[PDB]
Amino acid sequence: WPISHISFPATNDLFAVTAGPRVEIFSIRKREPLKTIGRFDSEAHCGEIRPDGRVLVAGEDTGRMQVFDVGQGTRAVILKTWHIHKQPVWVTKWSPTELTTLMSCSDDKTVRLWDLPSNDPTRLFTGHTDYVRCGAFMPGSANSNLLVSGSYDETVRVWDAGAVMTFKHADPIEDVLPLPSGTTLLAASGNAISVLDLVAAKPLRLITNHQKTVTSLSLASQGRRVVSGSLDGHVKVFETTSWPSPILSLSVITAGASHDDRHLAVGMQSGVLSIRTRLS
Amino acid sequence: WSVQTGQLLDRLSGHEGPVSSLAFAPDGSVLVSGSWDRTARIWSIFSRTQTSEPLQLQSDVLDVAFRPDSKQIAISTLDGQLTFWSVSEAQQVSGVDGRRDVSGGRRITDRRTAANVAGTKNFNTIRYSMDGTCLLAGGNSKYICLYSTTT
Amino acid sequence: APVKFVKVTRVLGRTGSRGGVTQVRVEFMDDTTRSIIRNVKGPVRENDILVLLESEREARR
Amino acid sequence: SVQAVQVFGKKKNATAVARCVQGKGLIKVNGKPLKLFAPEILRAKLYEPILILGTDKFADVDIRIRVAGGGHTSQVYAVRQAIAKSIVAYYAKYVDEHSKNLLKQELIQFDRSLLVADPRRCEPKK
Amino acid sequence: YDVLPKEVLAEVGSVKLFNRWSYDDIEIRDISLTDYIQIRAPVYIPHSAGRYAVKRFRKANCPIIERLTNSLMMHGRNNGKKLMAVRIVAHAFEIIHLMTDQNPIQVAVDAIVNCGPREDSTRRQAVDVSPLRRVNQAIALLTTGAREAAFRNVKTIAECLAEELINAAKGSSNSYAIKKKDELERVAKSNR
Amino acid sequence: HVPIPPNDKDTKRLIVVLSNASLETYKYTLLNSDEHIGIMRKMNRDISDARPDITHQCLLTLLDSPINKAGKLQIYIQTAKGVLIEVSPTVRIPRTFKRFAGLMVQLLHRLSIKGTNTNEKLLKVIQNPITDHLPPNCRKVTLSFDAPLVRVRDYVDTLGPNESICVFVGAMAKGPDNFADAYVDEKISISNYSLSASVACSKFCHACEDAWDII
RNA sequence: AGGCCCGGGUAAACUCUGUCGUGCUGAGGAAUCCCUAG
Repeated sequence: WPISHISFPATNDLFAVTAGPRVEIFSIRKREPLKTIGRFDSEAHCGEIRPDGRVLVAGEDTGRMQVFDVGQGTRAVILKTWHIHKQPVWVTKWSPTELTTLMSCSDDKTVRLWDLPSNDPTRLFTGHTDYVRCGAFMPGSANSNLLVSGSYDETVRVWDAGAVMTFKHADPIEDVLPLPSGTTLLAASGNAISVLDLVAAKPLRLITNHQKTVTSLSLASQGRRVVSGSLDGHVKVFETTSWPSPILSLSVITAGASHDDRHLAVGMQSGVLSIRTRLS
Repeated sequence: WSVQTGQLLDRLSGHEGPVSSLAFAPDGSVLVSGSWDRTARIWSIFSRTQTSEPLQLQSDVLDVAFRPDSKQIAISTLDGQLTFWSVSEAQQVSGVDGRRDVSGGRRITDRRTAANVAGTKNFNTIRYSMDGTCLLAGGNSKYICLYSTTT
Repeated sequence: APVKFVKVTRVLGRTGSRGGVTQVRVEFMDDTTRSIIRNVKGPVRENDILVLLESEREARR
Repeated sequence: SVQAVQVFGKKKNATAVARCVQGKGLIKVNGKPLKLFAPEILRAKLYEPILILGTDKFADVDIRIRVAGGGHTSQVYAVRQAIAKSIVAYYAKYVDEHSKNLLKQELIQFDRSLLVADPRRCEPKK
Repeated sequence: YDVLPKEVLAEVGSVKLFNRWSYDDIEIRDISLTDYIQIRAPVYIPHSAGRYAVKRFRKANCPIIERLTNSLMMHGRNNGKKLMAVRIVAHAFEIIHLMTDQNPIQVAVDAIVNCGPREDSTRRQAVDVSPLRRVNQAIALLTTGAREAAFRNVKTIAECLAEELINAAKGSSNSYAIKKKDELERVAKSNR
Repeated sequence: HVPIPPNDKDTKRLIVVLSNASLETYKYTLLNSDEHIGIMRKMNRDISDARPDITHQCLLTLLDSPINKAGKLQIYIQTAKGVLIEVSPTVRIPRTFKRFAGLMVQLLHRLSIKGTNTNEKLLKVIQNPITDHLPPNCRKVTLSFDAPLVRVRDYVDTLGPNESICVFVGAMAKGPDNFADAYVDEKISISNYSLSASVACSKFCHACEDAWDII
């Protein structure tokens, strides 16, 4: 069974999307599946509970994005549902600024910005090629908050809310995250991860350690070191200034308790999930 | 009775005891009965529904007085306690326990002490002032007792 | 169609006709002088703020 | 030679006794504690005199409630009436008389049904 | 503590409805409807033993969450059942606060103000509507929309009541009670 | 394909109400001008009214219209007995007036025609008035003669995609436009000459095929 | 005359928590009648 996502808010719940309709909510205290949730149609894509309370969103195979609350018991009450675009939604992400503001990056050429309690997308964005998979949220301490979207075989982009500072492509993009500085970003393609100074829309500098294709990228323990994870079956940690799991990996992300990291969560296409509270 | 006719207009029901203080409102829309059924009563006569609205009290109602604007009413009841009621939305707003405030003690032919006689510890009659701020209260006793309404 | 808030002074006892429709005396709220009488469905009393549309209505039953 | 107060409470048919004595904060309703009686959706109506009056008024007393008759709702109203009358009555007889009048003011400014139960008769209209 | 749980002792300060939501910063958006929609006296759960049918204009003094409960016990909720109605008010307010992250009682009060009609059609003549009738018709169209759209679907009266009360707070062209307000006002415009 | 359910109040739809119909089962058969000409003409009351071949051909033409093939039609019948009948888009009808006549007789008898295959009813006699069964986003209109000229495609062009329309078409005997004044928002005219209910419904429904793009 | 033994034919409600998920497993026309606080 494949594994496609693992995330957590910004709480004793580490949420794990395995690619089927069942998706497991974890206690980070006792490492166990706290609730096997999920009544999805065919294929639940990348889902994450929101960073205040526990309201989970995840997208389905056809395009039905569902958002539903969850507590401490068996409460899978479908809060509301979405069936606007009929092509597989790949990631849905919250906004750490506004509690009712979502993000869907589909298998379309379009990504779009949501508000919860309405039944219409509050902002729509076009421009990519098809299957633009990944995307994220640019935080701002005093600046405005921008949006990132990396595509299948195309570029990676950022825009305000039209202001698209699209970068470049040389390889299929599948692992993107911005730093907590809100000015620098990581766009990671198959042979090579790429660190991106976003200050003056400055170009890349390119780094390779994984021989085969990278799949997921996670920032790590102190907020400083950054662990990258491949389809080679190998992950490794990176610095902030200079920059082993038994089979091939997909969505390998650490899990932190309050600020101290607690356990590396390791997803793989075979089905096991190497979570490790014991590190070096 | 009716004055501009001369006959008896009604006799009205509701009480389980001898009604012992009657008061119309200075608006003249509401009669209020206070009776020894330990109860008071809003009598809404003048409209098409001659309706009642009881005020379940704790003891035998001795007196009833109106605020000179008809929005609030006070009853003396046989404990010695005064209490204050909204009239539009019938609801107690306040109340004094004045049992110790009124004790003019030890008549002769009292073999009981001055502060133990129940029988000087209640207000027969209450009034408001013309502003609507202070109450007079007084009973079978030696002290006339001047309260307020807001504080 | 601008909205004009409005309030009530008198309740017009013997006039009101055709059912539960209370006809009522109405003193305007922004300019606190102009007073027309309006037709009101439902329970209404003195000191009761009514919302009326276009005030070119001078009719009764 | 103890500081004991007996107090009743009423609804349709649910009658409740409550004995309030010099204690250390507990309220027990039919042996079980107060936060366990009266199925979950009405325990706020149980707690209403406590978080009107403040728990600092209750940290010196013990309230023991027996409830009989009625349905669930009427037992809840009988309990909360017995709570409120219990503390007003204990502060009547043992602590000073000013604090009674202040507690009566708080309870009456909230709802008089915490002190005087008004049972419904019927209305044979004229 | 005397005996109180950690949630109640945690919020012991002011008055919270369902021990979560205070009243102290909620506001009417109609001076006409202000003196009838009750946020004045504080009440913890809608269940209370008040006689608001002794004489007219008491139900302009009972709290309006108790009015939304009392309207939620109609023939679609089998008239004797009270605690069913305060339970649907509980799960509906939780669904409002999770869909919205706004104060759900402000969602309900701005819902009621935005739903009660202001002109109706004497059955033809067109009259202004009382504000007490505006509150009554507001609450009735809200719960009627909750049942009539939660009739045969999987979506419970909690979810559908929360959706009609949220969309009602927005004044959108999706809500049943907004559509009935615009239909009644549309008929009064067309008739006059 | 699924037609419009009663759950749906969102689709911009055409409700056609044939008002003041003549469905009166006498003696069992309906009141038609074929055989009751001796009792109407004998008992001297406004011959003029044994209608139902026009609501027959409105049911044939409207239930064979391509607006039924899109499913955006919903047709009601208001009779002189106060009976209001909900006619399905998915009901099929025999093409003959006699079987339609006895089928309306048993519709008035048991107040429901069930499907011979499906569980759900097809012809459902329902409550008065029509406003319990109309959508909230409604346009209560009426074809008329005293009304000025209103072009259909421009009119429903001025209707918005959330806003459904309920037309009032007169297959009546002989009467003015006060048959529906409790529920009229607008009365329109589409031509200067006299038009029947059949060609009126066909020009209106084909015109809103032209304005709703049903291909 | 009967009696035996063995077979055949202090509440509902309510609360709370968990498993399935509209699935002939469909609440009643015109009318006329009643009803205002336990």
